[PDB]
Amino acid sequence: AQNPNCNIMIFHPTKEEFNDFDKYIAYMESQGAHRAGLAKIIPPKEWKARETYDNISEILIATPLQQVASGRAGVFTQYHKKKKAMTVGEYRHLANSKKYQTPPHQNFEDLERKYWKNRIYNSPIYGADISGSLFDENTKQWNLGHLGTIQDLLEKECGVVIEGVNTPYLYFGMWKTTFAWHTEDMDLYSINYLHLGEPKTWYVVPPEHGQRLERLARELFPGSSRGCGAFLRHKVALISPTVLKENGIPFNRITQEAGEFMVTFPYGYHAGFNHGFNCAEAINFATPRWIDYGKMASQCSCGEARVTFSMDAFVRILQPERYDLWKRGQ
Ligand SMILES: O=c1[nH]c(Oc2cn[nH]c2)nc2cnccc12
Ligand SMILES: [Co+2]
Ligand SMILES: [Zn+2]
Repeated sequence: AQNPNCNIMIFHPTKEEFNDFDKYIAYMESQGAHRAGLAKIIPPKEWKARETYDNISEILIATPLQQVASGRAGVFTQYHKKKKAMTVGEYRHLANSKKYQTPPHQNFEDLERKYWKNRIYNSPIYGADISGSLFDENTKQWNLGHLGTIQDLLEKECGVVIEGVNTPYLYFGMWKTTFAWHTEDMDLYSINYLHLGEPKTWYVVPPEHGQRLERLARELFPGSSRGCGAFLRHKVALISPTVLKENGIPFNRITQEAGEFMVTFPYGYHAGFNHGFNCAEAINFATPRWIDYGKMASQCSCGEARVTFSMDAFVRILQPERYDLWKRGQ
């Protein structure tokens, strides 16, 4: 078995190897990358997503989200308070203001310490989940807007044609903006490219140990757990590395910098935070190996979790037994 300790692996494809996306994902998994739940891919030195990021200030963040925390420093939930629309230019200026700017710090490790000590006492604003792409249409390799769709993958593997499309999303971040512990919808893969700005720190639990995290979450968020059997789908719960370590939960951490890809693998729980103003792009994707994860993925039926148009068909085909009750919630 490759990568038995489930370490986060870092890959350095040549431009040649970077020319077939599906093939390279398969290669990474042949080396055991998926066992970590997360991998980093550093693109070839001659590759670029686009020429410059000089013309992005007019992108609109229609619904910026203020992330308000409740709980203890190492164990908290966050809710999203909707704010008035602003452009990326306006958002960037806000992120860089005295109220929201990254504080002085010695290194990544010091900043991480400051995050977990101080996160709950501030409410940063996140420009998350914006439909769109910053890849140049002429960028041919690893263009997140030109990937094969999950619908076409499902059709290729299971012989069923389904409705739906899947497109990329943009994430404009600032210091302390946070993504809560979760797996992807239907336990899909995700691929995330950090286009510009300050880093993004990730935490991840190996897929083979996901149920250990769930068990701890039920204990740490007893109210949320009773309300919904798959409450992490709400994407609201944070647990610090210190608390994970205290409770024996296997996990790993890594910091993503501008110009780098991160891939999350099926049923790899992850969470993290942004160091300062940045912009990332992400999309879900599937491979043949995902299919069996899709069939087993837990669903929120309490109504809280966000439901996309495309999800209907994946539940309908892969989880016909769940389909009725899942549809009632949504
Ligand atoms: O970088 C990420 N940002 C992000 O934004 C959020 C949307 N809702 N709450 C946070 N979500 C992510 C989810 N999985 C991986 C990376 C991210
Ligand atoms: Co994710
Ligand atoms: Zn729920």
